[PDB]
Amino acid sequence: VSSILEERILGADTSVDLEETGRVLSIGDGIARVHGLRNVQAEEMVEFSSGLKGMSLNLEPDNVGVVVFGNDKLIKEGDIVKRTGAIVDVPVGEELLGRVVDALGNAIDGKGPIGSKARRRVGLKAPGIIPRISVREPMQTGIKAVDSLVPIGRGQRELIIGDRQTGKTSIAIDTIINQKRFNDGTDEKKKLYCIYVAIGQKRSTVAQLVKRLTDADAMKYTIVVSATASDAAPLQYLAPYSGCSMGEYFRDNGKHALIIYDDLSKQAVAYRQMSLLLRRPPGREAYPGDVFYLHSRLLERAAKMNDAFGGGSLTALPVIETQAGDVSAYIPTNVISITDGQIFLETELFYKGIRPAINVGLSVSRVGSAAQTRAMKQVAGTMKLELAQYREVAAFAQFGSDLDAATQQLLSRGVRLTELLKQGQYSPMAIEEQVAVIYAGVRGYLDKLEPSKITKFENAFLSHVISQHQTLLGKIRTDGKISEEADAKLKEIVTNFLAGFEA
Amino acid sequence: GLCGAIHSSVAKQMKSEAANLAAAGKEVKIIGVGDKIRSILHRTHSDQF
Amino acid sequence: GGATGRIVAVIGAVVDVQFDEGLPPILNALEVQGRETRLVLEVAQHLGESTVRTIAMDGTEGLVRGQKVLDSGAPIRIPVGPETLGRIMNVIGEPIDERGPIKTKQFAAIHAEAPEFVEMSVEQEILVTGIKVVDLLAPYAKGGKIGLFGGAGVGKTVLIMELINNVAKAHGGYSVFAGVGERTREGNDLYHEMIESGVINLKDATSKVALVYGQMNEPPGARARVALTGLTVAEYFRDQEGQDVLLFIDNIFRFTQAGSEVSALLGRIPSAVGYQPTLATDMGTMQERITTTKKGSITSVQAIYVPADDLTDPAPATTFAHLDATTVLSRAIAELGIYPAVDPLDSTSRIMDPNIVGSEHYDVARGVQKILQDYKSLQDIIAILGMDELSEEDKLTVSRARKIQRFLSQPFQVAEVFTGHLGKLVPLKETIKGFQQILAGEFDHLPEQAFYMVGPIEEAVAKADKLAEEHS
Ligand SMILES: Nc1ncnc2c1ncn2[C@@H]1O[C@H](COP(=O)(O)OP(=O)(O)O)[C@@H](O)[C@H]1O
Ligand SMILES: Nc1ncnc2c1ncn2[C@@H]1O[C@H](COP(=O)(O)OP(=O)(O)O)[C@@H](O)[C@H]1O
Ligand SMILES: [Mg+2]
Repeated sequence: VSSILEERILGADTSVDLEETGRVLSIGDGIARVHGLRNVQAEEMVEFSSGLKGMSLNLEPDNVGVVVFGNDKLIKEGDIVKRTGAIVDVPVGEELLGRVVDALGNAIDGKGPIGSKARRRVGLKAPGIIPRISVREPMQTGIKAVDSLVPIGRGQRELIIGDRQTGKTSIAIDTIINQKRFNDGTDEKKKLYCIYVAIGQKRSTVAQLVKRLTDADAMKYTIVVSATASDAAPLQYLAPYSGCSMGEYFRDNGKHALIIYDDLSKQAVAYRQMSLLLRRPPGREAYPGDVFYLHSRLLERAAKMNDAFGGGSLTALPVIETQAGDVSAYIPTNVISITDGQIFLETELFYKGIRPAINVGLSVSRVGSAAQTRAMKQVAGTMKLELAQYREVAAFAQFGSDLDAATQQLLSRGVRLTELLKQGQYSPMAIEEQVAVIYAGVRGYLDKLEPSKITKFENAFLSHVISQHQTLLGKIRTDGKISEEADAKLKEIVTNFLAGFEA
Repeated sequence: GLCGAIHSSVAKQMKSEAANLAAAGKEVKIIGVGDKIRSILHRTHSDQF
Repeated sequence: GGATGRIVAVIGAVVDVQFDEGLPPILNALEVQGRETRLVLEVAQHLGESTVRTIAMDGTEGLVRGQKVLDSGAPIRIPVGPETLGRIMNVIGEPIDERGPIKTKQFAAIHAEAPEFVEMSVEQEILVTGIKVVDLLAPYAKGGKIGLFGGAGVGKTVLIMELINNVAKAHGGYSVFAGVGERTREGNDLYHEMIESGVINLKDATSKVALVYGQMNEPPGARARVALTGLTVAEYFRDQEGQDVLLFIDNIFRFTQAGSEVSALLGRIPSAVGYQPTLATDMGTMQERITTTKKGSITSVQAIYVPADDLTDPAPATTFAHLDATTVLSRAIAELGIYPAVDPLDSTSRIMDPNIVGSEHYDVARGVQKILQDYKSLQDIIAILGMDELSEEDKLTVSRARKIQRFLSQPFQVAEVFTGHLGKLVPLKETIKGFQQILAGEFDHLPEQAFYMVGPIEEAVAKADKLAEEHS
């Protein structure tokens, strides 16, 4: 009470000062033509007298198009618009961790104010060719399919593209839930601070998302940034730049950070609304020209930093939905063109039975084997080549073109590895169990074993290896490579377990 | 194959006579021609062909 | 209080009203005088000096240029309270059932803000609606938004009437039906059905459902504000009474389409296919207000037309984004004869999770979807060649798939005029048991004609036995 009194009466300066303003013309639909600001700078946070920010774009000789950060009822024609004096900025700290933060800095979750220290400009320039260095660290997701065919690098951007309702947000949350075991460990290089920018979603999906992360105890890497549907179109526009600025703070301090841009097409459609209300000419699908420049800034804010610049990395993974699987639409071609890694879900495998539904050969990671551990590189290259062989031989021998022993070998190993890559929702596993199970799948011992029985093989095999083989998995994950004694030991343990599986 | 419901009817008649010759007959060791007859008989009487 | 301004330009809804001294803020309700019925306009954009660009809700006929308009100075205040149950109103708040005015005490405004992130319910109890395809593949969420997509003549309205006649009996919570841009024939039939079924009561104050109708005869400004009307009625019954309300909004594409018509008149640049640029955020605010909160529960079933069966159209696409349980009431499965023609692949629900619905329901549902996806690939092969190119595995999958796909269909209570069967209310455990038996393959001898319009699986066994006996 009394502390509230004294903070209210000491905190506000009430330091009046002469200040540039300008009256307001047409306040249309969140856009306001403001006459008068002859010294406003382009893309600047400006302030409507009812207490609400707007961002000044589209500086014209008549007037400035300020697009508002919120509701439109609270603005009339003829009121003042005060210049704040600086570009729109995001308050970033490490005390911002584990707290849902509305798109500017405003933590709307009911857990007090944010204890920020480091304000940061949000429209910053990304690093050049010298401050960047290449991908080195293996960004693991816990998904067997991602970490064994399209592995991520700490230092990298990699799409999650699909159609609606396929498992893309679920892949992003598997990626989040994996990294708990690296945060609570010892190495700072393993530890994770991630930023989940939910663009244009609904508030109950973000609420149940925070429920899943709190129940999975995720709230020390995580920073959830919600610009939901009821938020204004510039809050949905500006939210992934805010998450990028928080990720750039962690990166330039030297902590391995990532950002999941969930539903990045909602940023594209909110910026389409903004351009068509500020009367810019429409381009293709009524999206304007610089949507590629928009996502190109947003996604080239991330690669590994130099060893003299802290060594912190950023992993941008944006989630994008197509419509009817049309990859040739404007926003998917732009966002595939800017990124390099991309994970393709076609959906017919989701209804066919593999989970997560990576339908695959469209998906590629350009950094490839450089972003794997040494064991997963030693095991899972022949798996990718075998899956390529399997897909093409099944595609022409759909009807039984020619079946020698080689073709039934290819279909057998392909179907068995297809049921290897199935994995339940919200259950990420570490890298050493993945090396163990893809060793049990690729290096023999599963080729003639009745493909419906692969899932019980998975369950009993993980139970076996977590039961009496924890120190050997410690040897595998800490030694890096899977050594030759560990190789023959995995051979012996999978043979013993094949006996105990036909027991 | 690629010829309709031929081998379906042949396999139906063959396994019907096999089930009729399962009771009170024992040696139902069989001979067959073509790939399609053994291909429709890899499962039910894969021993007896 | 009010401010008298002058109409100077008229297009439909879009009426440019000149204010020189008393210009009102955006989203206001200002009445045109000199009229038979009160012509409430809604202030949006101030464009020039004086220029409030209003949207006009009723008969634009007779609007002379330079006509006096009284600005009341508020958003569209309508009656709410327990005095609106069993009482029809339209978007101004006016009672259109000719029983008298609303005798309520307080007014609630049509325009409001969404509930914040600070207080949001995150619990998910399964709503079992007695329908096999719903309770198997996309089960509903008691306290989440439910959407019935589909084209024209696909059975959305019949499925809504099943949902009222099945779930609305259970919820003692006050229901709210909002008809937006649909047939006035259906609102009439629904009103007399609510009278006869005892859901409303014209002689007592113990009725259960409120009604708002902004049917398709209305000008676009009216139809752009009906979902807001019924939604702020149901939002009163959530907040300041604490009830577990149902919100049956048919057909939210009429809301979005009326927005597109008004915006084509409002002088905004056309977006993609022919809609407005504010399709994501206008529907965003309207859908974010339809939410279950800490203060009370909304279970909102809403029918969402798709134009020309395009699910890639922007309004159905963003409505797929704003939902918790979709149901794609397709048409091609009705060409095959299955009613409702619910595409179950493209229908999902957020609540299907083995840590929620149990392992048995999840395994049966994912097996059914697996068999139907394999059947879709095999029906490509069948449509070219024929069924004499498949192996034993493929033919058992095709046969089990046709058995399942016929067994998804059931006869409803409200659609007993079209079919012959009575209304089948299938419980949950019988749905799991029936589809589990058909999936495990204990019915490799019944015909597929015995699973059509059946209900429980014992009715399928009995229909096959009666078919064999009438062939005997
Ligand atoms: N590994 C998995 N196992 C089982 N189900 C999964 C898996 N991954 C995703 N899913 C399914 O995906 C759905 C969630 O999809 P989501 O990621 O929300 O897509 P979108 O964000 O496009 O709506 C859930 O219903 C869930 O059942
Ligand atoms: N369970 C059912 N049994 C038989 N016919 C049905 C069933 N459900 C819907 N229909 C058919 O669908 C039509 C109703 O569709 P409706 O939802 O009124 O169209 P709209 O989607 O344009 O409102 C009816 O003519 C009826 O023949
Ligand atoms: Mg998503």
